[PDB]
Amino acid sequence: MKQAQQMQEKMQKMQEEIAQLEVTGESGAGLVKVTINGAHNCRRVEIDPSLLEDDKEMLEDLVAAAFNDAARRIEETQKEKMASVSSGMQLPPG
Amino acid sequence: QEKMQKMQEEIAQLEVTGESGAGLVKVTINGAHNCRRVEIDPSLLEDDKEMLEDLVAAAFNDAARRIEETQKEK
Repeated sequence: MKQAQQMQEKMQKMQEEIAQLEVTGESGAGLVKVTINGAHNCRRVEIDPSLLEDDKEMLEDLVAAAFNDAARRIEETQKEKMASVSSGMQLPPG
Repeated sequence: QEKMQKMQEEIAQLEVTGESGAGLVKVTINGAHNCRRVEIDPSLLEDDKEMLEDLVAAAFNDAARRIEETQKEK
């Protein structure tokens, strides 16, 4: 606990680094973009004005596809942050 | 001390719908963060584009906060 607390509090700092990464998913090549952080909080949705005229249900599915594109991207980003932390030996050794 | 092999997986299959604007937008997701459906009220398409974008983000985040609340207690 001068040797087994600072695993748990190094763990917390790493959760915070992750939580702050972001990505931007898109559907229709950018007709909808969703920006989300490493804790799955949605920071920004952007919707092209051409989608508000017609097909509500088109707009709806493109929104959902954007979110799912952002979820896949954020999982990629997290996996790269785990690669980087581990290869970097960035934890207390043990 | 551990039974989370099968409890983060209960979360993962589970579905909540977040809402904003008092029901005007609803966003259904799972604990695996897949978005199943988005429902947007026709009134929002007229002129409030910035409003509509903020309400979408708020409904997703309501969903995400119910999923978090669900595994807070478990």
